[PDB]
Amino acid sequence: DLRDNETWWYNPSIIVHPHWREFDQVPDAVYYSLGIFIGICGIIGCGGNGIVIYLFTKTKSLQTPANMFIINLAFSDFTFSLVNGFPLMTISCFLKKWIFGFAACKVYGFIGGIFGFMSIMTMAMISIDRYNVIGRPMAASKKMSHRRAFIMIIFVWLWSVLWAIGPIFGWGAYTLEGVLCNCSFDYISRDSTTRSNILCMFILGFFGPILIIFFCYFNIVMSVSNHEKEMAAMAKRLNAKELRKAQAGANAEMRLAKISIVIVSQFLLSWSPYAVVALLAQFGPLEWVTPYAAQLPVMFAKASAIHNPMIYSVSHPKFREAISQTFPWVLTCCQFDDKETEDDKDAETEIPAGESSDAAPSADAAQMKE
Ligand SMILES: *C/C=C(C)/C=C\C=C(C)\C=C\C1=C(C)CCCC1(C)C
Ligand SMILES: *C(=O)CCCCCCCCCCCCCCC
Ligand SMILES: *C(=O)CCCCCCCCCCCCCCC
Repeated sequence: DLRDNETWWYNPSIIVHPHWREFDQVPDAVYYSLGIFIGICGIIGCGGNGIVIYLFTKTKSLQTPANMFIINLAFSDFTFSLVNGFPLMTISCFLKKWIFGFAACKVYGFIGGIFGFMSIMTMAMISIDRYNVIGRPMAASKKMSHRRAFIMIIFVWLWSVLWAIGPIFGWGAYTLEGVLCNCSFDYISRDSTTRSNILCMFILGFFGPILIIFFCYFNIVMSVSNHEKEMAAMAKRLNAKELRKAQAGANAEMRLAKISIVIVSQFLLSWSPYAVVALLAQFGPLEWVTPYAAQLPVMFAKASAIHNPMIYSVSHPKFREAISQTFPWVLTCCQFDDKETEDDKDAETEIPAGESSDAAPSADAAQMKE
């Protein structure tokens, strides 16, 4: 009353949770780090994703419908970083307090919300593609089509949102956390309403995808055993340059799938630790969930949205191709060599004169036109 005080942790527009109050304040330096640190991720991430969008949307050698996913992901993880990063969290941090609106805090999360599920759920979609290009027997393969793709996207979106929109209507809720500088979902209060949402969040916005992801990269792994007989047995029926077109086109997609695995490898590790912390604080030793118990790990997890680019930039071919032509200075520590792209190119050579036995071909692979 007339210049209100209580402690550091007091935040005028947001109802802190008692738990975050029962501790003593973190030092002036962690906040700044927490600032500086998540500033770096605003940059890096809105960098990569931006580029990534920019390349994959312009570079002609990449208009493959399957990639519109890459786009989507580059997109999600961008937004995320944009918002989740600067300006909100970094300032809250530089000023040990969350300057922005209550709704500011409500959104900050929702965003991350959508865009956490987006990235993850999306990988699934990709993984679906790889299965249609590698797990199913050579004979039955279906490459991605501008149509299917765009539907999936939309399935994704609706979804991504659905499971994070809950809190925006009181089922669960978003407030401050850790050092009260960022914002996040409510995993403390164990009432019937909050707890109910929380579990859907885990099963629906997270496991739900994982099941699918795993379901593929197994069905694929196991169907490779079979591939060597198919790449050797239909390696008899062909010329010396159509076999390379078959192995090169089978040696490449492979990589794409290998890459996306290393991503899901990425996503899985950065979120789960915090994720674990979450459930704990929702089911076990709440006394444990100390400041660092939530904040130090929620960082690694927000960070999860800025690796893909770096990862790609050390392993995707066609990409590096485009990097180097407009932005080589980035590949400064992982330079390009004309070699890598050969494997691909030979996938797109044409047909008049080579392979025509007395058992003529017509394959079934997305060529319908009105
Ligand atoms: C930094 C602010 C954050 C991370 C706010 C919100 C996060 C979510 C809605 C997260 C949902 C999930 C994550 C991060 C990992 C496990 C699965 C999940 C759906 C509970
Ligand atoms: C070759 O080694 C490429 C990586 C070079 C590492 C240099 C970057 C270190 C992290 C600094 C982050 C940007 C700082 C922005 C200016 C303060
Ligand atoms: C080609 O150069 C590909 C890019 C290589 C990545 C450069 C690494 C800089 C990333 C900064 C983050 C590392 C800080 C250490 C914290 C674990």
